[PDB]
Amino acid sequence: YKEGICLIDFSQIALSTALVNFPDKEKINLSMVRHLILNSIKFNVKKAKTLGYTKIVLCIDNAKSGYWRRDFAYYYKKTWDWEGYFESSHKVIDELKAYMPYIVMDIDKYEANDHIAVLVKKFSLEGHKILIISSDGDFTQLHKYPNVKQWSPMHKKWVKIGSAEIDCMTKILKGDKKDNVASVKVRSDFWFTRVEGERTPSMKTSIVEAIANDREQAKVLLTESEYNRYKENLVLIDFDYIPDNIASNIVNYYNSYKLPPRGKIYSYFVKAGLSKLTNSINEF
Repeated sequence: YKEGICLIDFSQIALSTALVNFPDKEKINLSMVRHLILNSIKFNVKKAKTLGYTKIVLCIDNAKSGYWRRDFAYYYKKTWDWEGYFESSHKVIDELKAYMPYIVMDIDKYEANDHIAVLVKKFSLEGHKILIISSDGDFTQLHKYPNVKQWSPMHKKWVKIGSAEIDCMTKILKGDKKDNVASVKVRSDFWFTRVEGERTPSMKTSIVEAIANDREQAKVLLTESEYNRYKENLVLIDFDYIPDNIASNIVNYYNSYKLPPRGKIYSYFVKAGLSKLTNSINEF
């Protein structure tokens, strides 16, 4: 009928796992990274498939040339062997596109959250049941779509939250410092060009919720200055405001993707000296 689909926020999961597993102040090589990635995939694909989600799509963060969102906001998104990791991870990903039986969503200037957001939308409306593997609360924006569950890999629990509308609107109005997205109360590039004497004016929860439950209320509860910022942040926070062309590109990338026959798997594992895994290919 309609195959269950698991969408894995993979860039987050891989790195997050690496940070926790790879000790600080030690070199990270292509071998360590390969083991960790493939093992992470095995442990997660097993969770997905065991639940009826059999079509696995990996979504990667790619900011080599930046972010398509910077087209609207230039300010958007402006020890440990970080270099060693990214270096080896970028090379293992290419091996995934080559041998592994997964659709790897990888487009320059496109974020994993984009592919997920678009694909979760496309296939939820096509009658499929969708499992999002991620701890990112932002995906609660998609929990509104039918047959959409989210599984936090690290803490091994489900993500259940209408209260998602409030969550979304909060970031839309108050911004998200982690991405340099600013409040509507201040100038767009506040986080990038902030002077020391400055800080952001607060946003009353009443107004946030009022607008959240009814967005037409942004026209009356916000000033013209704040309402202009609102319309900006929408493209930066709300998945619905992902430009059609971006989604169109994402979908087309998914459609045209050619999977490698599972025969390449075994030969690959051995090639990479992963013999202690060729007996678990049935789990990939």
